[PDB]
Amino acid sequence: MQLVLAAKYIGAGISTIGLLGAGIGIAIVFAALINGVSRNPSIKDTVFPMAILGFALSEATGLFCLMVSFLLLFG
Amino acid sequence: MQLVLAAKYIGAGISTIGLLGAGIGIAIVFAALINGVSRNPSIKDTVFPMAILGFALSEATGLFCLMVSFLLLFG
Amino acid sequence: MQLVLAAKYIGAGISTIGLLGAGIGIAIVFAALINGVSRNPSIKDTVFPMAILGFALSEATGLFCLMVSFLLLF
Amino acid sequence: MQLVLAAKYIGAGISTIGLLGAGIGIAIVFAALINGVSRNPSIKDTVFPMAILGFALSEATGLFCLMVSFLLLF
Amino acid sequence: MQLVLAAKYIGAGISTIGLLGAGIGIAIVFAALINGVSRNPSIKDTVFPMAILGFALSEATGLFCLMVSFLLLF
Amino acid sequence: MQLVLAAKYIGAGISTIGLLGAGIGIAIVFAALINGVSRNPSIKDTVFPMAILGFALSEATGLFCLMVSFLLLF
Amino acid sequence: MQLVLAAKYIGAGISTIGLLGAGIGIAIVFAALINGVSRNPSIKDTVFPMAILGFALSEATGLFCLMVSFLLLF
Amino acid sequence: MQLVLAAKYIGAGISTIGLLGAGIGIAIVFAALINGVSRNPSIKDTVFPMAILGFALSEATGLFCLMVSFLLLF
Amino acid sequence: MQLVLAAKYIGAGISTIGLLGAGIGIAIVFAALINGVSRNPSIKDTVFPMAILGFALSEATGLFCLMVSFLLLFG
Amino acid sequence: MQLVLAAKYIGAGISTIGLLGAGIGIAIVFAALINGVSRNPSIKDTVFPMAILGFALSEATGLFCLMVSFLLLFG
Ligand SMILES: CC[C@H]1/C=C/C=C/C[C@@H](C)[C@H](O)[C@H](C)C(=O)[C@@H](C)[C@H](O)[C@@H](C)C(=O)[C@@H](C)[C@H](O)[C@@H](C)/C=C/C(=O)O[C@@H]2[C@H](C)[C@H](CC1)O[C@]1(CC[C@H](C)[C@H](C[C@@H](C)O)O1)[C@H]2C
Ligand SMILES: CC[C@H]1/C=C/C=C/C[C@@H](C)[C@H](O)[C@H](C)C(=O)[C@@H](C)[C@H](O)[C@@H](C)C(=O)[C@@H](C)[C@H](O)[C@@H](C)/C=C/C(=O)O[C@@H]2[C@H](C)[C@H](CC1)O[C@]1(CC[C@H](C)[C@H](C[C@@H](C)O)O1)[C@H]2C
Ligand SMILES: CC[C@H]1/C=C/C=C/C[C@@H](C)[C@H](O)[C@H](C)C(=O)[C@@H](C)[C@H](O)[C@@H](C)C(=O)[C@@H](C)[C@H](O)[C@@H](C)/C=C/C(=O)O[C@@H]2[C@H](C)[C@H](CC1)O[C@]1(CC[C@H](C)[C@H](C[C@@H](C)O)O1)[C@H]2C
Ligand SMILES: CC[C@H]1/C=C/C=C/C[C@@H](C)[C@H](O)[C@H](C)C(=O)[C@@H](C)[C@H](O)[C@@H](C)C(=O)[C@@H](C)[C@H](O)[C@@H](C)/C=C/C(=O)O[C@@H]2[C@H](C)[C@H](CC1)O[C@]1(CC[C@H](C)[C@H](C[C@@H](C)O)O1)[C@H]2C
Ligand SMILES: CC[C@H]1/C=C/C=C/C[C@@H](C)[C@H](O)[C@H](C)C(=O)[C@@H](C)[C@H](O)[C@@H](C)C(=O)[C@@H](C)[C@H](O)[C@@H](C)/C=C/C(=O)O[C@@H]2[C@H](C)[C@H](CC1)O[C@]1(CC[C@H](C)[C@H](C[C@@H](C)O)O1)[C@H]2C
Ligand SMILES: CC[C@H]1/C=C/C=C/C[C@@H](C)[C@H](O)[C@H](C)C(=O)[C@@H](C)[C@H](O)[C@@H](C)C(=O)[C@@H](C)[C@H](O)[C@@H](C)/C=C/C(=O)O[C@@H]2[C@H](C)[C@H](CC1)O[C@]1(CC[C@H](C)[C@H](C[C@@H](C)O)O1)[C@H]2C
Ligand SMILES: CC[C@H]1/C=C/C=C/C[C@@H](C)[C@H](O)[C@H](C)C(=O)[C@@H](C)[C@H](O)[C@@H](C)C(=O)[C@@H](C)[C@H](O)[C@@H](C)/C=C/C(=O)O[C@@H]2[C@H](C)[C@H](CC1)O[C@]1(CC[C@H](C)[C@H](C[C@@H](C)O)O1)[C@H]2C
Ligand SMILES: CC[C@H]1/C=C/C=C/C[C@@H](C)[C@H](O)[C@H](C)C(=O)[C@@H](C)[C@H](O)[C@@H](C)C(=O)[C@@H](C)[C@H](O)[C@@H](C)/C=C/C(=O)O[C@@H]2[C@H](C)[C@H](CC1)O[C@]1(CC[C@H](C)[C@H](C[C@@H](C)O)O1)[C@H]2C
Repeated sequence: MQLVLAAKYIGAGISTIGLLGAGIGIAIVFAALINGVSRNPSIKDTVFPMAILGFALSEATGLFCLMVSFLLLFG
Repeated sequence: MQLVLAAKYIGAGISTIGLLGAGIGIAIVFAALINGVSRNPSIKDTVFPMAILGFALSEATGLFCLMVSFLLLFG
Repeated sequence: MQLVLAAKYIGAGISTIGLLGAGIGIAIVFAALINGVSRNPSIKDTVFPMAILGFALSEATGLFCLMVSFLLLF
Repeated sequence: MQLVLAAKYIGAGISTIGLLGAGIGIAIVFAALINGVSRNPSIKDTVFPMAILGFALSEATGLFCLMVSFLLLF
Repeated sequence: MQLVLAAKYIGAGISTIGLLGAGIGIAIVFAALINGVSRNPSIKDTVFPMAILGFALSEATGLFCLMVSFLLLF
Repeated sequence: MQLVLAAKYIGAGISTIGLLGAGIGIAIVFAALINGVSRNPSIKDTVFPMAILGFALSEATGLFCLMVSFLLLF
Repeated sequence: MQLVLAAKYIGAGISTIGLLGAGIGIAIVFAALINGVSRNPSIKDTVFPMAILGFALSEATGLFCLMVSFLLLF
Repeated sequence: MQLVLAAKYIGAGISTIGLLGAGIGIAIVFAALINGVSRNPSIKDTVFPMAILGFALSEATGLFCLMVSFLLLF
Repeated sequence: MQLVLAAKYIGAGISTIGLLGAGIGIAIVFAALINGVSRNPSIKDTVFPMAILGFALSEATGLFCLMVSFLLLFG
Repeated sequence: MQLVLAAKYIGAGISTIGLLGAGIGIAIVFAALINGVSRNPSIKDTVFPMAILGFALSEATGLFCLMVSFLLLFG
């Protein structure tokens, strides 16, 4: 069992790597929101909900990584 | 049976790394949606369904990673 | 036989890393489609089958990863 | 128990890798804010709250990594 | 020989990683095709064969990875 | 305890990897400052503090990596 | 000798990773050729030889990787 | 003591990976300087000290990697 | 000595990773050559030697990786 | 003495990975030089010395990797 526990711990750590994707992706979405509103202020009310949807969908990939991490850590 | 279990757990953590791809990719699609709508608001109803398609296709690559991850963790 | 079986399962996990390329590449294609249509709506019918071809070819690289992953798993 | 201890230290180091996404992502947000303001100074007040939200959400991904890190260390 | 067979299976999984390069590259080429055609529809017949060549050459890098991978698996 | 000490030293090296994110991020912010000022010199006093904030926030992600690294080394 | 054999198989898989640079690099070259031609069809004959040179030099990096790979396998 | 010493040397190698961030980030800063000057020559004296600040701050992240590498080596 | 030889072989394989940098960098330089000449044909004779210098300098990073690889393989 | 030597050799291969950074970075600088000269040929004598500086600074990060690599291989 020392070997299995050790594996859960290294695996939990590895499972967080993919969070770099959400980190960068979330930022890409908000960068486009900022550049889109700067170029066309009147479009704000239209593109802001799209940025929220995009954030949420990118963020969810990170959710899936963290879920696995916690399953290894505790489950 | 120790060694095999330990391998399943390390392998499961490694399987989540690919999700970073869907995390960046989902964001790339929504950035384009936002930038395209900002430049040409009239195109919104044409490009929004394209963004949905692109996001789902990108997301599915991530699904494949998480599928292998779950096959390892439980299967 | 445990060590070999263990190696199969580590290998199957590693074999999915490459799917990040399709995740990004599929998105790159659709981004080009959206921006190309927004700039020139009249071109939509010409570039749409191009985006479908480009995404399917990109996705295929990731499927070859998954194939090796399943060869290792099963 | 020395093996499990060793594993926690290795895992804690690995758990910091994902913070590179936050370091890059925060910068992407601030780059857009700077370029957006330079192109249209008058939009500053409108886009600044968006940059705060975007950087906060991007940085959160790095906090989750560090949270796993500190769970393993302590 | 549990060591040798284990090495073949882990080696085979590692060998698929580079396929991410084709996944991204193929997409980069098709994105430029799409953006090129949107900007200048009349150039379609000229740039399309160029995109086919580019995709082919980028895809081949992936083929080589898969070849080393299959060598190790069999 | 040769295993535990070995794990601390390998863990510490792995913990510096994420500093690449700050290295790239800091540069992204200063590049936008430079491009922003070149395009609109009059905005310099407005965007400069924004670049300082952005650099600070991106650099902090690196600080955290170095902190885990130093924890493991000592 | 089984350990050294195992190592050659692992090393051969690792040696294919660098081919992702070729897959991306070839695509970058063809993207520029497509966009360059779309913007200025009349330059085609001048830039095409440049794209051949650039892709050949980029692909060479992947051949060196594969060369190391095949040295380890055979 | 061999296993610990071995871990120090593996760790020292791993500790250099992060220097790729400064390699890229320094280049990002100079790229912005060149393009900003080419577009607006008159701004050179304003943006040059910005590029020096930005590069030195980016480089520093890599130096912290090297520091950990030398702590491990010596 | 089995352990040292095995290490030379895995190390030689690892030492090729950095060649992805030359692969991408060379391509970046030639992409700029192509885009620069397309936008301004008259600058060709001026930017072409710069592209060669840039190719050579990027390429040399790859040289250094391969040199280490061959030192491990044979030296 | 086996184990330590083996570690020096694996560590030396790992130390070259960072060179990918200088490989891309050198290329980024020369791409900007080419694009800037193409847009404004008159600026060549001003931006060429900047490219040299940027390339040398980027290259030096790679030098640091190769330095650790050589310290491991021989030192
Ligand atoms: C399922 C995918 C995501 C769902 C998104 C839904 C978006 C719709 C939208 C209206 C959204 O609710 C808004 C934009 C929002 O995020 C609200 C709730 C936040 O309070 C925003 C505005 C906010 O201010 C942020 C900056 C807040 O201050 C900080 C503390 C939160 C950051 C954060 O990342 O929270 C996440 C995120 C919402 C994250 C988002 C999940 O949820 C949390 C909570 C549950 C787990 C732990 C996940 C793990 C995860 C890996 O994805 O993190 C929580 C913990
Ligand atoms: C075939 C692959 C994808 C399918 C896409 C289909 C797209 C069509 C389109 C109409 C889409 O269904 C719409 C826009 C949609 O996403 C719906 C379901 C959402 O509820 C939208 C409206 C929404 O509000 C989202 C953004 C919501 O705010 C937050 C909380 C959802 C986050 C999320 O990550 O959802 C995903 C995603 C849809 C993700 C998308 C899967 O599905 C989920 C649910 C099923 C598993 C658990 C997957 C795991 C996966 C790895 O593949 O994650 C779930 C978990
Ligand atoms: C500097 C090194 C590169 C040489 C480039 C030379 C470029 C000149 C240019 C005129 C080029 O030859 C043209 C574009 C070209 O590739 C011709 C021959 C092809 O017919 C093109 C048009 C073509 O249709 C391709 C897509 C063909 O259909 C498919 C099957 C081949 C793809 C491919 O990537 O091949 C490579 C590549 C040329 C690859 C590129 C190597 O070479 C091949 C063939 C030679 C050996 C066998 C190497 C080693 C090897 C073991 O990886 O692989 C081969 C295998
Ligand atoms: C380096 C040589 C490449 C050749 C390129 C040739 C280009 C010419 C061009 C006219 C081409 O024939 C056209 C566009 C084409 O691909 C045809 C055959 C396809 O049917 C197109 C139209 C198509 O619809 C695709 C998307 C099809 O729907 C799906 C199922 C195929 C996806 C796919 O990735 O195929 C590859 C690819 C052609 C791939 C291309 C290899 O070949 C396949 C089969 C052989 C091995 C197993 C490779 C593995 C590889 C890692 O490189 O996958 C096959 C399996
Ligand atoms: C969603 C999660 C993020 C919260 C963001 C909140 C944003 C709102 C916004 C007004 C923000 O608070 C502003 C810009 C801000 O950061 C203020 C407080 C700072 O004073 C800014 C202006 C500042 O000067 C920075 C550069 C300061 O000088 C330096 C020392 C701090 C940098 C830094 O990155 O701090 C982080 C970050 C805010 C980091 C970001 C977390 O929070 C800190 C502080 C709280 C705990 C301790 C966490 C956990 C932690 C263990 O990594 O780290 C801290 C540690
Ligand atoms: C997250 C908190 C960050 C704080 C940001 C504060 C920004 C405010 C801003 C006005 C700042 O004070 C100015 C621009 C500044 O950096 C001053 C102090 C410098 O002297 C500037 C002008 C300077 O010339 C730099 C390039 C100096 O020449 C060189 C030797 C310093 C490089 C460097 O990277 O310093 C860092 C950084 C400020 C770094 C910044 C941390 O702090 C140092 C010292 C503390 C630890 C060891 C960190 C480790 C880190 C991984 O995060 O490195 C120190 C060592
Ligand atoms: C020191 C750094 C580089 C020096 C560059 C000098 C550039 C000046 C410029 C005039 C240059 O000589 C020209 C552009 C050039 O490359 C000539 C020689 C080539 O013949 C070009 C035009 C050419 O056609 C290429 C596509 C040729 O067809 C193919 C077969 C060669 C590809 C290649 O990568 O060669 C390299 C490269 C020149 C490479 C370049 C080294 O050298 C080689 C030979 C020595 C070792 C084995 C290195 C290893 C390396 C990792 O860098 O590979 C050789 C093997
Ligand atoms: C401080 C770090 C850098 C110093 C840069 C100084 C720049 C000032 C500028 C005047 C520069 O010296 C000029 C442009 C220059 O590069 C000279 C020396 C070259 O001979 C130029 C003109 C040239 O023709 C080059 C492109 C030539 O075609 C090819 C064959 C050289 C390739 C090459 O990689 O050189 C490098 C580089 C200059 C590289 C640059 C080091 O140096 C070399 C030689 C010393 C070791 C072996 C390093 C290892 C390193 C990891 O750092 O590689 C050598 C090996």
